Amino acid sequence: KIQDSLSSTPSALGKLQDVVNQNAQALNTLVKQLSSNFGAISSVLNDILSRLDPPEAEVQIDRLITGRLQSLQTYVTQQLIRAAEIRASANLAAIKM
Amino acid sequence: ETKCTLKSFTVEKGIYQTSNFRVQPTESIVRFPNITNLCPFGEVFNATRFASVYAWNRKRISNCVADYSVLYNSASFSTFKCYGVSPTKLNDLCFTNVYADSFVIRGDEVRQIAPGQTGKIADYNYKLPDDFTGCVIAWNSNNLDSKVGGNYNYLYRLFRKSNLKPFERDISTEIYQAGNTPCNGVKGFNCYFPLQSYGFQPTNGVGYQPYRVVVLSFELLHAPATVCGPKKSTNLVKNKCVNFNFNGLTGTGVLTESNKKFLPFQQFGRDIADTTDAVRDPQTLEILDITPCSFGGVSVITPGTNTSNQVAVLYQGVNCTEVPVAIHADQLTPTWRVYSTGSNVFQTRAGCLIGAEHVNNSYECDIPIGAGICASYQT
Amino acid sequence: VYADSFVIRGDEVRQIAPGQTGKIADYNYKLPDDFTGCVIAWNSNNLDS
Amino acid sequence: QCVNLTTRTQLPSAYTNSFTRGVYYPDKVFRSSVLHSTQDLFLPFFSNVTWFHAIKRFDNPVLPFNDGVYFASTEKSNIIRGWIFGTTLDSKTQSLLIVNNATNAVIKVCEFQFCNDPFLGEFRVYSSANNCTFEYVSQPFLMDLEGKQGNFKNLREFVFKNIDGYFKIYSKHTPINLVRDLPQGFSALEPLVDLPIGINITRFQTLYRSYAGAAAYYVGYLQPRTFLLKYNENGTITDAVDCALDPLS
Amino acid sequence: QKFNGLTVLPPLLTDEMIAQYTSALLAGTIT
Ligand SMILES: *[C@@H]1O[C@H](CO)[C@@H](O[C@@H]2O[C@H](CO)[C@@H](O[C@H]3O[C@H](CO)[C@@H](O)[C@H](O)[C@@H]3O)[C@H](O)[C@H]2NC(C)=O)[C@H](O)[C@H]1NC(C)=O
Ligand SMILES: *[C@@H]1O[C@H](CO)[C@@H](O[C@@H]2O[C@H](CO)[C@@H](O[C@H]3O[C@H](CO)[C@@H](O)[C@H](O)[C@@H]3O)[C@H](O)[C@H]2NC(C)=O)[C@H](O)[C@H]1NC(C)=O
Ligand SMILES: *[C@@H]1O[C@H](CO)[C@@H](O[C@@H]2O[C@H](CO)[C@@H](O[C@H]3O[C@H](CO)[C@@H](O)[C@H](O)[C@@H]3O)[C@H](O)[C@H]2NC(C)=O)[C@H](O)[C@H]1NC(C)=O
Ligand SMILES: *[C@@H]1O[C@H](CO)[C@@H](O[C@@H]2O[C@H](CO)[C@@H](O)[C@H](O)[C@H]2NC(C)=O)[C@H](O)[C@H]1NC(C)=O
Ligand SMILES: *[C@@H]1O[C@H](CO)[C@@H](O[C@@H]2O[C@H](CO)[C@@H](O)[C@H](O)[C@H]2NC(C)=O)[C@H](O)[C@H]1NC(C)=O
Ligand SMILES: *[C@@H]1O[C@H](CO)[C@@H](O[C@@H]2O[C@H](CO)[C@@H](O)[C@H](O)[C@H]2NC(C)=O)[C@H](O)[C@H]1NC(C)=O
Ligand SMILES: *[C@@H]1O[C@H](CO)[C@@H](O)[C@H](O)[C@H]1NC(C)=O
Ligand SMILES: *[C@@H]1O[C@H](CO)[C@@H](O)[C@H](O)[C@H]1NC(C)=O
Ligand SMILES: *[C@@H]1O[C@H](CO)[C@@H](O)[C@H](O)[C@H]1NC(C)=O
Ligand SMILES: *[C@@H]1O[C@H](CO)[C@@H](O)[C@H](O)[C@H]1NC(C)=O
Ligand SMILES: *[C@@H]1O[C@H](CO)[C@@H](O)[C@H](O)[C@H]1NC(C)=O
Repeated sequence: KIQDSLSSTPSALGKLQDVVNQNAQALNTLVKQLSSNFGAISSVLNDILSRLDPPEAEVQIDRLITGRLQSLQTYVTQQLIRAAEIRASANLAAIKM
Repeated sequence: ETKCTLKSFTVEKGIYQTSNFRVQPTESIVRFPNITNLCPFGEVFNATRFASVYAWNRKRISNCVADYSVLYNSASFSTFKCYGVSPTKLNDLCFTNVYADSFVIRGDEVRQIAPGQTGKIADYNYKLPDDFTGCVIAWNSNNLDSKVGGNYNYLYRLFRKSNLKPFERDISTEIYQAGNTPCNGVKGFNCYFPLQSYGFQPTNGVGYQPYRVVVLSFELLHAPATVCGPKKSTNLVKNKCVNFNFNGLTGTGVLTESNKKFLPFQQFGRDIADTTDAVRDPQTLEILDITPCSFGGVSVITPGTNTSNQVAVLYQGVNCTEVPVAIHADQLTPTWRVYSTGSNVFQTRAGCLIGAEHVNNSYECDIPIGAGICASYQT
Repeated sequence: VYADSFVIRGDEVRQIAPGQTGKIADYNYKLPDDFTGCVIAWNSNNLDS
Repeated sequence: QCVNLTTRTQLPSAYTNSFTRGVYYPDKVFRSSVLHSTQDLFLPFFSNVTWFHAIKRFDNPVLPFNDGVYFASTEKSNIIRGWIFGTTLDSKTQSLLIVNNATNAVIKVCEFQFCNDPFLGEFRVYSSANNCTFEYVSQPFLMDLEGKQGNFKNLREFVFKNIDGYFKIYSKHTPINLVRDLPQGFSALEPLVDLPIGINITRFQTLYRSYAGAAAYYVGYLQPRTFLLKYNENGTITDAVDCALDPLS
Repeated sequence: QKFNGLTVLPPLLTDEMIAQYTSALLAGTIT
């Protein structure tokens, strides 16, 4: 009966499917974040480098640097919290075993 | 590398990550459209007579080659302020469409020409858009357009019911009802003609003098651009990651025969990260894809420093058929390369381990590497 | 304290600032990208004309 | 030349539903296998689009461009010939002209004195072309589609936008076989040309060059909204869903 | 993802070895 039940419905393994999906979604948003202007005139560094003279080019880069650095910090903090809950579940699993 | 990363003079046994490894490009490739005729910028800058500021003329320039150096190096221009553009990279960068807006104003209203300011001509007959990109060029032309009796062919629009749209041009001469009562005819009490005439004479001082202005309204790189400077094109090579240049698209990566079908109005193919992923040659109508050539991290496996100073090297995620191509002829981010001597090489799912000897005896995992392989310092 | 003295045109005074572009700036006198210090300028036509 | 005929010939103005029409290629970018979303002026689906039919004799009515106009054409033997653009239409202000005459399409923007009842057979559209700022000629746009002999009717969707002094045109050809109504399905538009008009236009009228044929159009009012576009793996639009029609959308 | 510097790493314990653990555990239990 257990083999039949596991072979029938997919709503049982949501616990592991969510572990996969949250990571995929977070990293996907991290990639998407490279397309925003963050207040600049272009989202492509090559363009900001090709255009403008050396002084202003760097100034626009700074706006980009600040925004992307903020995005990285947000992603890292969320990963730290997620890892703690994964380890809490791992300790529970070890005790049950 | 490990000691410098740890910022200490002793290194404990284990695996340590260091600076990432990335293959440098070898040669430069530039591909501009091979049109040759020069753009008649002289026909706009040295044009006989411009139209009035209320009826500024617009000319389209395309299918030609420009030169902005001769414009930036000319000392005649009094003000040259650019928006998201620089004359230094103008004989290089390309242009979707080049439109020359030509008109004449008073010297005091020169500041109003820039986007975002206001005034009697700025809000009435010429406003630039909020996100305007381009560059405006202005200079006095009193000795060219002033007459002793007064120049009266130049007029501006003084009254309108509501402010105009960007680049809007109003030619109507409807009489403005400044008073509350309606009026008609040529003129009436508190019914002014919308245009006001100037009085340019040689005796006027600075600020009130006429300033000949010419403006460009180009847009960039979001369309199949057609016009740019005299930068000469070279040949293209394949399967080697180089810093290519297609119509001002600076970049670096290995280019390979693609299979996507751009529509005739489409020139670029963009990925999730809003970066270019495929390119069409501006000289032949084939389509190619761009991939960043191989890169990855480097980890250094060492035992106790007091025990020995011999080390190994591992590249995460790098198939080491490339590292023979990673010969120290071109530039490489890691300077040290003597370890690629060979026959001390082994491949893992985690990358290629170089400088260590493969055996069959199994043991407890001393230093974890990945995919079940573990290294250990042993006799 | 190092005193660099020279004479230029009125319109090319703008080029004296670091990071500027022009004939004088590109060919004979550019200040460093991170220049510290400052320039002193004044018209001297009635002294050198 | 002008002859002023009769009246507006009753009021055949009715209503019909625009199931899944009113979208063009937003930008000159090739994308594949991505559900991209764009926030700009587009026609919403199921929009209560004004209906007309050239059921005889008929005239061309004057309609606005508040936030611009989507236009569609259900045509046979290419009765469609262009459109009339303007704000005052009385030569006091600049109004734009498009006519696809026998040789080719020509576009001309001047202070035209549009006739009260413009019709073709004859180029009786304006009496005066006093002050001009633009004039363009090309090859004709009457690209008849595949199949030939009109086995399926021709759908030639159109969008005309006036943003910050730029006049943009998009186009598409597709055959249709639905007798009276909007063919059920999806489509988009290829951008054709940007026109530098920079003139304030409020109201439009149509041409209908005149000759045993009938044809009808829709009027869609373009509106600034958000729409989700389902690109396939080839780079052509295969489906679309409104962001602001119903809660499910 | 990998093109922008986002790299994934392989786990130390492969699935075959994890299967060896679980088989050994249940065999030891049942015997
Ligand atoms: C483009 O043309 C439009 C049509 O002329 C124009 O709209 C018109 O604007 C005027 C002045 O703003 C209005 O005149 C009325 O204005 C107020 C209402 O705001 C009334 O109280 C006054 O008595 C006066 O009659 C017109 O009513 C209005 N017409 C329409 C059809 O909207 C636009 O302003 C023009 N666009 C630009 C940028 O100028
Ligand atoms: C369709 O509309 C077209 C424009 O509205 C119109 O183009 C007209 O073509 C004629 C002949 O080519 C031009 O007449 C001039 O042609 C040459 C041009 O260099 C001159 O040498 C001649 O002396 C003569 O002046 C018209 O100028 C041109 N129209 C405009 C506005 O410029 C087509 O003829 C129209 N087709 C039909 C069938 O009506
Ligand atoms: C994207 O465009 C592709 C090319 O236009 C198109 O591929 C084409 O697909 C059809 C049918 O899917 C193929 O026709 C043949 O398909 C099979 C063989 O796979 C045969 O059994 C059929 O009888 C028929 O002969 C075309 O050969 C194929 N052409 C190419 C160049 O791939 C895709 O279908 C398009 N995809 C979408 C989602 O629009
Ligand atoms: C590392 O790269 C080499 C070559 O770059 C791969 O060898 C290829 O293997 C496939 C399948 O066995 C063959 O079809 C190819 O012909 C081989 N390449 C060459 C040049 O002969 C090797 O598989 C790669 N390693 C991994 C783990 O994928
Ligand atoms: C366009 O239609 C109008 C109808 O409003 C015609 O205007 C009349 O023209 C006659 C001359 O034939 C005058 O005597 C009338 O006074 C006009 N009526 C108005 C209200 O002005 C006009 O003739 C038609 N156009 C042409 C070219 O005939
Ligand atoms: C619009 O057209 C009218 C009609 O020709 C132009 O008015 C003429 O302008 C010239 C040159 O200034 C004068 O010599 C004529 O006397 C004017 N005609 C009349 C009846 O007064 C007008 O200049 C044109 N406007 C533009 C902006 O081109
Ligand atoms: C205009 O003419 C002068 C000399 O007649 C020339 O130096 C200048 O380069 C010309 N303008 C342009 C844009 O070439
Ligand atoms: C570039 O040159 C080649 C051969 O020299 C030619 O076939 C091609 O048409 C040229 N490009 C354009 C845009 O004309
Ligand atoms: C390394 O060896 C030296 C003797 O050569 C010893 O003094 C030192 O304590 C050792 N380091 C550690 C961490 O044990
Ligand atoms: C390990 O044993 C295999 C035999 O299955 C042999 O082919 C291989 O060469 C051995 N490893 C080494 C390092 O010799
Ligand atoms: C469209 O509007 C007409 C009247 O303007 C109305 O009779 C009809 O029911 C409406 N249809 C829809 C689908 O809104």
